[PDB]
Parts: sequence; structure tokens; C-alpha cells
Amino acid sequence: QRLSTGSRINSAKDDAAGLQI
Amino acid sequence: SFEPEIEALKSFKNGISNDPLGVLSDWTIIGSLRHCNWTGITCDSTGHVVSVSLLEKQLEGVLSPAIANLTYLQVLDLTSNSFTGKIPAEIGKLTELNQLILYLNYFSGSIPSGIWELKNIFYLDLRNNLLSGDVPEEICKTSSLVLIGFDYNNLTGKIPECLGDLVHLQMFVAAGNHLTGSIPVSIGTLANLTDLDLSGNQLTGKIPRDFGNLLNLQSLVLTENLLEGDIPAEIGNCSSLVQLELYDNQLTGKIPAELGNLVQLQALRIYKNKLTSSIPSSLFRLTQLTHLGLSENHLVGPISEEIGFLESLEVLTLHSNNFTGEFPQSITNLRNLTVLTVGFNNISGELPADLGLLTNLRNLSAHDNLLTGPIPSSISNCTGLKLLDLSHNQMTGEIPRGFGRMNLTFISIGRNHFTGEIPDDIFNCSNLETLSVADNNLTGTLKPLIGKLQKLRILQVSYNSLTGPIPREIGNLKDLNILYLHSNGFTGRIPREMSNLTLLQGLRMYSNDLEGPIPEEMFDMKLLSVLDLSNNKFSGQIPALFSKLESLTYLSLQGNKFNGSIPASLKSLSLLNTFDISDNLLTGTIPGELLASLKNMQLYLNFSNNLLTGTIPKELGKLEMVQEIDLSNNLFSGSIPRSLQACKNVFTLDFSQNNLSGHIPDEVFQGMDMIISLNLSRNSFSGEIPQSFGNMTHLVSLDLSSNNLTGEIPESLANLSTLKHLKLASNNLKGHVPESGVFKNINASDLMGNTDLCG
Amino acid sequence: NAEGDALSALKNSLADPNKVLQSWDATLVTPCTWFHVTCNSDNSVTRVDLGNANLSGQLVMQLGQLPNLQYLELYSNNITGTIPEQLGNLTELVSLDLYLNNLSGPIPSTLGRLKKLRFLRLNNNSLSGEIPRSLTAVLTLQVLDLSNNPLTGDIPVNGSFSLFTPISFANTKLT
Ligand SMILES: *[C@@H]1O[C@H](CO)[C@@H](O[C@@H]2O[C@H](CO)[C@@H](O)[C@H](O)[C@H]2NC(C)=O)[C@H](O)[C@H]1NC(C)=O
Ligand SMILES: *[C@@H]1O[C@H](CO)[C@@H](O)[C@H](O)[C@H]1NC(C)=O
Ligand SMILES: *[C@@H]1O[C@H](CO)[C@@H](O)[C@H](O)[C@H]1NC(C)=O
Ligand SMILES: *[C@@H]1O[C@H](CO)[C@@H](O)[C@H](O)[C@H]1NC(C)=O
Ligand SMILES: *[C@@H]1O[C@H](CO)[C@@H](O)[C@H](O)[C@H]1NC(C)=O
Ligand SMILES: *[C@@H]1O[C@H](CO)[C@@H](O)[C@H](O)[C@H]1NC(C)=O
Ligand SMILES: *[C@@H]1O[C@H](CO)[C@@H](O)[C@H](O)[C@H]1NC(C)=O
Ligand SMILES: *[C@@H]1O[C@H](CO)[C@@H](O)[C@H](O)[C@H]1NC(C)=O
Repeated sequence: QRLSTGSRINSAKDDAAGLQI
Repeated sequence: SFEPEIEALKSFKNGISNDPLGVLSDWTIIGSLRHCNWTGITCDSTGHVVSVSLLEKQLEGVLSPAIANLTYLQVLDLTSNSFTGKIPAEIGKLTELNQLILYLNYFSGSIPSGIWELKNIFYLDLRNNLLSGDVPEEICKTSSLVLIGFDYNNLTGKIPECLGDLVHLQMFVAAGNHLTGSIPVSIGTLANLTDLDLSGNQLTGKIPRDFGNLLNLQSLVLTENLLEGDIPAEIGNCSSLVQLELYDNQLTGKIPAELGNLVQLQALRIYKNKLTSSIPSSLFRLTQLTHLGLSENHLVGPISEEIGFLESLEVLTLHSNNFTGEFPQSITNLRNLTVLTVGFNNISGELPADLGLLTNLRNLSAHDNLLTGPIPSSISNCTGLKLLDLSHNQMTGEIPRGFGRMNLTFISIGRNHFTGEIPDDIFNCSNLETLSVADNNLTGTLKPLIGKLQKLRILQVSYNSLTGPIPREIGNLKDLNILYLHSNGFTGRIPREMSNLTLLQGLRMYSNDLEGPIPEEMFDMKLLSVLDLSNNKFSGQIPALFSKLESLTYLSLQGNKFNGSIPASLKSLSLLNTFDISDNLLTGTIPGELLASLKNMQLYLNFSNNLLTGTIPKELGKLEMVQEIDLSNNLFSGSIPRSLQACKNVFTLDFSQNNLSGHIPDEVFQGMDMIISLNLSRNSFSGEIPQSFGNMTHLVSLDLSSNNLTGEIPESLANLSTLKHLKLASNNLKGHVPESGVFKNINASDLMGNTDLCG
Repeated sequence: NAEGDALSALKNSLADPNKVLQSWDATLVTPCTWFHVTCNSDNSVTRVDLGNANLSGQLVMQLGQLPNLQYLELYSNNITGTIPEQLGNLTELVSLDLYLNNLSGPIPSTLGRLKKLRFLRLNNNSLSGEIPRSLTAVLTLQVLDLSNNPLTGDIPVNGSFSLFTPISFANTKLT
């Protein structure tokens, strides 16, 4: 990704949730 | 247009060690006079080299300082190559340099000071390199700067506080570095600033309030830092903000209601923070939100039905909070929704019918909540659902059909009130790697269709009432690692096809009706770690072929009909932390070399309730680091081996209900300082009571009852603090019974009948 | 959780031919259902038993991320590298067994800040350096078997070592 187009929306993550067993 | 530039370019070519694509070969073949037609090279009207641009040409080697000898150079673009070494310090000499883009290379060392002296430079991209050192204060004086990438380097130190001077800045991104200290407040004075990414650093202190003054700001990314205090309400005044990422920080206090004023917002992620109170309703005024999550915070109160307004919402993480009250029934209003996680909260109520409405739903995590009611039948209509975790809730009813058409992977519905059978259509989804129904009321058989889902890694049907045999289809699973069917009504013989699971690391069949000869084939599993067969109808001798599983941390044959003597072959497994052979028909002596071949066993050795006869093997001394030993209720004959003075990790020791005789050795208990409970009760033990019992600080319950012990009671026990339950009872003891101690609240029963005791 | 992440870090630093750590799934809410991992009623990791798993690799700093860790058994493996000082950050840790490994370097002084420590066996290793005086401070120490790894610098009698029969040293190039 070029520096011109800037920081995109998906450049950061979503908080992942654990699995219960 | 003359020689000096040509020499600069040639001297740049040299120094490039590897050119596999053969790009620079062009330069060789075209010739030196036609050089303005060279690949990557472009000149101006007057014929001077201006732009050197080579991207993804896979060039290795170093950047020769000779580039400084191209005077009219404006743009140098090296993007995405293998260039190593340090950026040439003479680079300050260019002076016409517009954009220096070194992005995606191996460049190292400190950023050349020369760069900061350039008055013509706007676009500076150093992102993705090895550059170390710090951002100098000098950067504030180079005023032509607009876009500065520092992302993913080794840069350290603090962000220059004078950065607000860099007036033209539209973008500053330092993300993925070692920067420390706080965020310069002067940054909030850049009015043309659009994008700011400080994420993935050590930065501390509060977010500057004056950040509310940036009206062109679109992306604000502070994530994965040490930032403290609370989100400033001033942020509510940035109207151009499309994306706000505060996550993974120390931020505290309530979420500013003024955040509801940023209506251009798409992503708002404040998760993994200290934030408190309740979600301001104003947040539901952001209707362009796609990604939102509040998860991993201290937030309280309910989730308002007004989430139904968002409607562009894609991912929602509310998990790991204190949220309470009714479930957000209006969640079905967002049909773009893919991930929804409310897990780890106190949320109650029922899932909405027409939940099936969502369709796009991939992840549903409601786990660990107060939710009751049936799984909505409309869930049949979510065709994109890979993950469903409803586990640990109050939910009722029967598992619906339709899971066959969902294409799932993980299902944990366990720890609920669910009744009825296991729908057979549930086996029509072959991608399921995890099936856990454990701890419910589900009734029925386990049908051979189970064989249908080959991909499964873990299967838990435990703690239900299920019946019938175990289908041979079970063998097809292949990659199962955990199989737990325990605490059900399963009957019959263990199918030999279970030998076909070579990846299975644990097996719990315990508390069932299982019986018959354990299939020989089942001993061909070398990878099986834990095996619990306990509490079943199993009879006959313990197969020597049990030796064929040499890696076992856990083995329980307890509570069965097992015949004969402990097979010596069992010496083969030295990895056992827990060996429970207790409550069976086992006869004969304990094999010495089995007790020896278990050298380090860290937890539980229980032979209790058997017909075992003999002296207690001296090889029990070889057992060290063992916490519990229960030999109770057996025919064991002789005196206690002093050899076991060597196990100091013993907490509970039960020799009770046996034929053991002779004096209780003091020498053996000196070692067992750690003991918490000690049961010698109901034996032939004679002689005095060991004085080292007084040296036991962790002793709580001591039972010497029903013995031949002849001594005067040792006072040592009196003043001992941690002692709680003491049993003397039937015995012959003499003289004064100790006063101050557990003897204060003592029951007469514990001393009776002792014949003569003064008191 | 964080503890599951710590153990995941340990797992990434290790080669596992016996597939012992196959049971370890970082995506789980806790690593309490993981094999060779045992937690308490509050889900905090208590024991880790990796002994004789024929693993190979280096230890990790995140081993300090398990506050309730009591028994740590890595003994009898091919594991190399040093012993991270963050092992001192464990408050209540009853038994530390690194013995029968290729681990090298000094024994960190931080190993003396665990006052609940009973069993410390570093023996049969490559460890080289000086003995921390704080190992005389901890006083619990029912067993210290450390030997077979050349260290020297002295043999402290500073008084929690007053109780040791000295197989406890046994070719330390000691004194
Ligand atoms: C939604 O469920 C998916 C699995 O279906 C989760 O995905 C995994 O997350 C871990 C950790 O981020 C990754 O290592 C895996 O590769 C992911 N698997 C897939 C297929 O993506 C995901 O975490 C869940 N989403 C949320 C936000 O919890
Ligand atoms: C640039 O060109 C001059 C000759 O004009 C040469 O002496 C010098 O070595 C070149 N670059 C540098 C500073 O090394
Ligand atoms: C801010 O942006 C606009 C670009 O359209 C420009 O007119 C204005 O002068 C800029 N202010 C600066 C350079 O600080
Ligand atoms: C921007 O919002 C603040 C509250 O955060 C408000 O008081 C102020 O009036 C607004 N703008 C300015 C600087 O006038
Ligand atoms: C739910 O409430 C109970 C009782 O007040 C409390 O013990 C528990 O911490 C709460 N659960 C969550 C996830 O906050
Ligand atoms: C699935 O959707 C259709 C209409 O789109 C509806 O008739 C049906 O009831 C839904 N779910 C079920 C229960 O099959
Ligand atoms: C127990 O062992 C005996 C002798 O090996 C065997 O004959 C008998 O069938 C077993 N007991 C039962 C009732 O299964
Ligand atoms: C000791 O073991 C016997 C069984 O032999 C049991 O009945 C008794 O209650 C135990 N004593 C105590 C106080 O735990």
C-alpha cells in the first residue's frame, strides 16, 4: 500500500473472542 | 545531460549485487548516450536525470552514495526491493529531492541527518526497513514535509514535541516501532492532518485533548500502546473521522457521549481497555459503523435495542464485559452482520426468533451468560454460520434441525439444559472440527452417522444421559484428538475400530455401562495421553497389553470388576502422573519394579479397596514428588518401610484399613514434613506415637484410631496450629491428655475408649 | 486469555516431534483443557508437565506470565538456550525442574525471589556462571540437586545451603 492512499479501514483488526469447552 | 550523471548512475548500478530479473541489463544494452531512455530513469526537458524509479525489481546490494551526484533528482523510488546497508549520508546534497521512497527494503542504521536539511521534500517514505535510532528534533525544521511514513522500523526514543511546526503535514505514521514517552500535544495543531498512526509502540500518558482541533483527521490509530487516562470528549469534535482505533491500551473512564457526534465513523474499536460505566446511547447515532467493538472492558448496564439502528454493522464484539439485562432482540435488524460476540457477560433473556434472519452470520458467541430459552429454529436460515458457541448458559428445549445446511466448524452448545435427541442432520455438515454437547439432558444413541463427520478434532458428549453401544463408525474420525463420552449410559463392548484413531490424545469413557474384553487393537495407540475407563462394568484381568501405550500421564481403571494381580508389564509406562487402580478385585502383591519404574509421578497413586496382599514395597521410597498415596482397605501385611522417608511431596497418606503392624517409624515421617492428612487408622501398629508429628506444620487431620499404640500422647500435637481433626479413639494410651490446642474444642469420641487418660 | 497466550508463545519456541503440544489451541478461552497443563478452580495455570516429551528448542520470557504456576517440569528434553530471569516473577512456585537439558548460560539471580520454592533441580546441564546468593535467602528448599553443569565461583554456605548434603554440587568445578 502506497503512503498516498493512507491508512485503510481493514489495516486494523477486530477483537477475536475465545472458544469455550 | 553530460558525464557526471552517467557516472553516478553507473556507480549506482555497481553496488547492486543481484539483479535476477535482469532489469539493469537494459542500461547496459541501450548505451550511455541514450541513458534517458533507461528503465526507471526519466529526465526533464533539458535532459537532466530527475526521477529514478525502480519498484519490485528484486534488486539486492547497497545504495551507492553516488546518487548524491544526480543533482536535479526530485523523486527516488526504491519501493519493494532487497536493498541493504545504510542510507547514504550525502543524500542531503540533492536539494531538489521531492519524494524519497525507500519503502519495503532492508535499510539500516540511523536516518541520515542530511535528509532533515532538505527544503524541497514533501513525501518521505521510510516504512518497512531496519532503521534504528530516533526521530530527531531536526525533523520539525524541514517544513516541506507532508507525508511521513516511519512504519515498522527499529526507531526508538520520543516523538519530537515540536512536531506541530511541521505545518503542512497531512500524514504521520510511526506505527510498529519502539517509541516511548507521551504524544506531543503540538500534533493537535496540524489543521491539514488526515491520517495519524502511532500504533504498536510504548507511548504513555493521556491522549491530548487538543486533538479535538483536528478537523481534517480521518484515521486516528493509537492501538497497542501504554496510553492512560480517559478518551477525551474533545475527540467528539473531529467531524472528518472515518476510523478511530484506540484498542489494546490502559484507557479508563466512561466512553465519551460526544463520540456520538462523529457520524462519518465506520470503525470504532476501543476494546481491550479499562473503560467503565455504560454504553452512551449516542453511539447508536453512528449509522455508518461497520466494525464496532467494546470487548475486554469493564463496561456495565444493558445493550440497548438501539443497536438495531446501526444496520451497516458487520463485526460486533461486546464480549468479556459486565453487561447485564435482556438480550438485544433487535440484533436481527443488521443483515450485514457477520461476527457477533457477547460472551463472558451477565446478559440474560432469550435469543430472538427470526434470528434466522441474519443469514450472513459467521460467528455467534453468547457463551457464559444468563440466556435461557430454546435455540431459535430460525437459525436454520443462517447458511453462513461457521461458529456457534452457546455454551455455559440456562438455555432450554431441544436442538433444532438445520445444522446440516449451515456448514459449521465449531459447535459448543454444552453446559445447558438442552433435552431431546441429537438431530441426525447435524452429521450432514462435514466441516465440523469441534462438536461439544457436553453437560446437558440429551437422550438417545450415538448413531453411526457420527462416522459422517471425518474432519472432527474434538468430540464431547459427556454428562448427558445417552445410551446404546459406541458405533464402530467412530473409527472414521481419524484426527480426533479428544474423545469424551463419560458420564452417560453407553453400554456394551468397546469397539475395536477405536484403534483406528491414531491421533487421539485422550479418552474418557468413565461412569458408563461399558464392559467386556478391552479389544487388543486398542493398545496400538501410541499417542494416547489420558485414559479414564473408571466406574464401569469392566471385568477380567488388567491386560498386559496396556504396556503398549507407553505415553500415559493419566490412567484410571478405578471402580470396576478387574481380576487377578497387577501385571508387572505395567512397568513400561514411566510417564504416569496419576495411576488409579483402586476399587477392584485385584489380588496379590504390588510388583516392586513397577513401583520403581514409576520414579517421578507427580500426583495420585491409588490402590485402595482391593484384595492386594503383602508388605508395602520399599520401592515406594523410589517414588518421589508424589502428592497422594492411598493404599487403604487392603490385605497389606508387614511394617511400614523406612525406605519411603524419601518422598517429601506427600500431602495425603492413607494406609488405613489394613493388617500393617509394628512400630510407626519416626525416621520415615521426618521426611514427610509436608503432609496435610494422615490416616493410619484400623491397623495393628504398636509402640509410641512419633514425636516428629509435632514437627508437621501442615498436618490438619491425623487419624491413629483403632491401633495397638502404647505411648503417652505427645503434647507436641497440642500447640500445633493447623491441626483440626484428631482421632485417637480405640487404643491404649496413658496419663494426662494435653490441654491447650485442638483439645479445646475436641469431641470426647476422639479419645474413646482409651482406658486410662487423666483429665 | 493471557496465560494461554504465554503457553502459546512457549509452544512456538519449541519443536515437538511427539505431537505432545497438539492439544494446545491458542483460540481457547483458557489453556485449562490443554494436555500436560493443569489449572486450579479459578482457571489460573498451576502445573505444567512437559517432562520427557523429547521436545527441542529455547525457553521463553512469557514463562513469567503464569502467576499461579507452581510446578514447572521441562526436565529431560533437548531444549537449549538460557534460563529467562522473568522466572523470578512467579510468586508462588513450588518446584522448578529444568534438569537433564542442554540449557546454557548463568543461573539468574531472580531465581532467589521465589520464596515458596522447594524443589530446584538444574542438574545435568550446560549452565555456566556464579550461584546467586538469594538462593540462600529462600530457605524452603527441601531439595537442590543442581550439579553436572560447570559453574564455580564458589560454593555458598550462606545458610539455606547449610542443609545440603553435597551431591547437590558434584562437579561444578566448584571449591
Ligand atoms: C470467527 O470465527 C473464526 C473461525 O471460524 C475465528 O477465526 C480464527 O481466529 C484465530 C485468531 O485470530 C486465527 O488464528 C484463525 O486463523 C481464525 N480462523 C479463521 C478461519 O478466520 C475468528 O477469530 C472469529 N471472529 C472473531 C472476531 O472472534
Ligand atoms: C561526485 O562527483 C565528483 C566528481 O565531479 C566525485 O569527485 C565524487 O567522488 C562524486 N561523489 C562523491 C561525493 O563521492
Ligand atoms: C491545507 O490544505 C489546502 C489544500 O487544499 C491548502 O489550500 C492549504 O493552504 C493547506 N494549509 C497548509 C498548507 O497548511
Ligand atoms: C468542540 O467541542 C467542545 C467540547 O468537546 C466544545 O466545547 C467546543 O465549543 C467545540 N468547538 C469549539 C472549539 O468551539
Ligand atoms: C455476574 O454476576 C455474578 C453475581 O453478581 C458475578 O459473580 C459475576 O462476576 C458476573 N459475571 C460477569 C461476567 O460479570
Ligand atoms: C427461512 O426463510 C424462509 C423465507 O425466506 C421462511 O419461510 C422460513 O421459515 C425460514 N426458516 C425456516 C424455519 O425454514
Ligand atoms: C475373573 O477372573 C476369572 C479367572 O481369570 C475368570 O474366570 C472370571 O470370568 C472373571 N470374573 C468374571 C465374573 O468376569
Ligand atoms: C481414615 O480412613 C478411614 C477408612 O479406613 C475412614 O473411615 C476415616 O474416616 C478416615 N479418618 C479421617 C478422620 O479422615
